[PDB]
Amino acid sequence: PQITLWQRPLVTIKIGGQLKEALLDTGADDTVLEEMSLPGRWKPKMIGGIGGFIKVRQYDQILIEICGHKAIGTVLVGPTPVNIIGRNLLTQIGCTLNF
Amino acid sequence: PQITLWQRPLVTIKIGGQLKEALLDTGADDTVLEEMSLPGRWKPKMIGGIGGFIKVRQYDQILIEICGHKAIGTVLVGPTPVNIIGRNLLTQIGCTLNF
Ligand SMILES: CC(C)CN(C[C@@H](O)[C@H](Cc1cc(F)cc(F)c1)NC(=O)O[C@H]1[C@H]2CO[C@H]3OC[C@@H]1[C@H]3C2)S(=O)(=O)c1ccc2nc(NC3CC3)sc2c1
Repeated sequence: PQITLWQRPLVTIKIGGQLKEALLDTGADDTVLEEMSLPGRWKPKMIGGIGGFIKVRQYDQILIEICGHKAIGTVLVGPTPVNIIGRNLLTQIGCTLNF
Repeated sequence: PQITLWQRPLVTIKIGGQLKEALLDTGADDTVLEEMSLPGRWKPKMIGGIGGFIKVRQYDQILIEICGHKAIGTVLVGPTPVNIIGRNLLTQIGCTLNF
């Protein structure tokens, strides 16, 4: 699809057998999802944003389907206020910025 | 231009007579710039992100040239770690997401 930016670019994702909505975020290097139940091993990590830092759990090689496109990569799980799809996955679905 | 997302989508902007670099950010509702000297009158505001909140000064009807495109609108100024061009200005330069 082509997505204009008059509203938030929200998309439906499927991850770990659950359905969620997430923001396509070109300003995010990594993908960060709200607290959710994800199978497998994870490694502790701290990431920084506009207001300071949060601790997250890093899961690698996680399959996500983003608006019908499959991708595999790293997902961070923690107290983000919104689910964010970052550039590590945006590149895999072929997403580009155009103006 | 068409911008792919293997690197941060950084762009050169001119605002308040100064040249800066800023991140094209589809996950940002509003435009937030690092501390900088802007001429107008401002209004205190508080915005939320990944790690909490920061206090910013809001300036309205500020002219910004973004990769050669002119836009006018609200700019928030404060302790963000990165200059962020948000959707209030991305829509004015015709920016879309495509995949
Ligand atoms: C969290 C998003 C949902 C919102 N944000 C934009 C994201 O694009 C940030 C951009 C950013 C990049 C940085 F490098 C550093 C930063 F400080 C900020 N991305 C990020 O936090 O990424 C982080 C983490 C994610 O992976 C890596 O990539 C970068 C790092 C890192 C770990 S925002 O900044 O908080 C924002 C902007 C405008 C705005 N307008 C408002 N208006 C009111 C509602 C009416 S609310 C509001 C909120």
